[PDB]
Amino acid sequence: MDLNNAYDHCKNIIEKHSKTFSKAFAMLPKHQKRAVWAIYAFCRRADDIVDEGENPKEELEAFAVEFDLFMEGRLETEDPCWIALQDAFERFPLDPAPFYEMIVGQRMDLYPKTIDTKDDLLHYCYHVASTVGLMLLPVLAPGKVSRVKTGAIELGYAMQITNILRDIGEDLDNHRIYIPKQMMIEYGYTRTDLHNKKVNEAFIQLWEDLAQDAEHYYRNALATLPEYPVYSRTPVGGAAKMYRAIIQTVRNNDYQVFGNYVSDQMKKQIIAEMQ
Amino acid sequence: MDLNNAYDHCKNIIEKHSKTFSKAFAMLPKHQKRAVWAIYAFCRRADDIVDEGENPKEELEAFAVEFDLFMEGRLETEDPCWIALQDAFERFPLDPAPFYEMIVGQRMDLYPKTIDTKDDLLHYCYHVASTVGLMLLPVLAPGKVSRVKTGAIELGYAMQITNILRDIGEDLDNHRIYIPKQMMIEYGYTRTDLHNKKVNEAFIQLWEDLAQDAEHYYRNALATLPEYPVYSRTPVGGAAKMYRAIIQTVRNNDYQVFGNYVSDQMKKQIIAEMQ
Ligand SMILES: [Mg+2]
Ligand SMILES: [Mg+2]
Ligand SMILES: [Mg+2]
Ligand SMILES: [Mg+2]
Ligand SMILES: [Mg+2]
Ligand SMILES: [Mg+2]
Repeated sequence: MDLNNAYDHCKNIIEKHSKTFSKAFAMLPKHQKRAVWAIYAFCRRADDIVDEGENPKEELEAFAVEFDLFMEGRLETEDPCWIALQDAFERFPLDPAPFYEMIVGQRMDLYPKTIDTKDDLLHYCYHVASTVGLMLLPVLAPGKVSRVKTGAIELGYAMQITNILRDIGEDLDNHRIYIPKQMMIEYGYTRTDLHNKKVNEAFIQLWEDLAQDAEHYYRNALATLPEYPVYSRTPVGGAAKMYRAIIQTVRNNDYQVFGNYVSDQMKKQIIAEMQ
Repeated sequence: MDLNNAYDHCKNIIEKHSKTFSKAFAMLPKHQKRAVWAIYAFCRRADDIVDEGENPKEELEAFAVEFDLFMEGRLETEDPCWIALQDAFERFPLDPAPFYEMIVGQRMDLYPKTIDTKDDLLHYCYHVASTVGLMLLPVLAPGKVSRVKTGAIELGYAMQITNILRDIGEDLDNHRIYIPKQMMIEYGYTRTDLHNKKVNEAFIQLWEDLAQDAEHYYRNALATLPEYPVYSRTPVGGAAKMYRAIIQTVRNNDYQVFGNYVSDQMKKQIIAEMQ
């Protein structure tokens, strides 16, 4: 298909999978918005290989090999996701380094793994979420990447910790645990408690500890918003606040994360306030 | 109750929970057999606290505190398991050190944990299984403990690896994985493969690698049997060969460990051959 229809393919992907990020980045100007769609499609395919694919090691390495060919300028394909990403790399000075780092992060979910410390958690969050922020920065803040980089990495930490805090039960059912073992020990929340899906006072202490780290990272990220160009401030600030609002959503539902999303109306409220 | 009935309480525990070890150690002379029953009851209660209890951290620490009081000679109780173990410590020169080490091993299952390497696996096997061998040695080989110690530790490795190899699916359903991550990577058996309960050629390669380590440890342990007193040779050799036979049982059932036990008749055959 042509470039317009390849980008529209990516528009469908982001709209189907993230009401938050599709709504936030729809507010960007045309070519920046389309580039975000193409970058999102790259991230979605990598994560879905590892989290939903039936042969994730072989499929992720094949994806990595395709990205190598893409970066050499030699990938000949009819895949709309690569057609769109080719244009985005041509149109904006996208840096391949965080794209490779995403793949490093996805490799971390191929085999059994225990998060021991908060440092272990941030290492994982850096490679699977902070890298997304870094992929986007040349589109969102041309010429100002080094100025906003730290806030973008920390926004990744904030969003990934939020994701983890929302998904404790979903991940448990999928035989994954991202809560640090050392905080489980600190607060006296055992593996048997977690397996029993217990929402007790120790769980809440641990959950709030992580949530407060996320809130600190969101605050640090939002402090950098004046350094973005004006046309990126509502998209980035809106994405940040809409995703942060998952935390208070869970609190308002009494920390029940073993069975949470921000309502459509609340997303509109946050976007209006940014605007 | 009196001492005879306290030991009979422990006899019921071992008979209910292990046809293999009850049958093997029933062949010991009277007082050694009864001491093994009491030691088994100690190990069973510790493991069941951690693997079946609803508050395993609090309950295991309370068990540890009771054992501290027991070792000080100050535990006043009507618990038949402690009455029997008091007599066994009085009657044979039992060493408390491996009993404490068991509790260290049980603590390892209180919180999320990933076995990375074979060294990690042997560290775990030492504390939960090798320690049982060490608790028993003053009963099984009085005056000859240092001579047979290494074989007893390695018999622990052999039996625990066998247990793990039989229980991969049972442990997975309980959100535990004891297969080393580095062997999963070596053989290309992913977390998604394991979650999918796939019995493929990579699984079999990994399973056989561990089984061959266990077989080596069984061989080393059995090589020490002539150093045991005559009355312990059939109990120890019988326990070893009956538990080893789980490995070939699984092989004969095509490695299907996601849904295996040695038949009663095969246990009798092994005991007769020892005799
Ligand atoms: Mg993922
Ligand atoms: Mg995912
Ligand atoms: Mg998630
Ligand atoms: Mg156990
Ligand atoms: Mg057990
Ligand atoms: Mg077991």
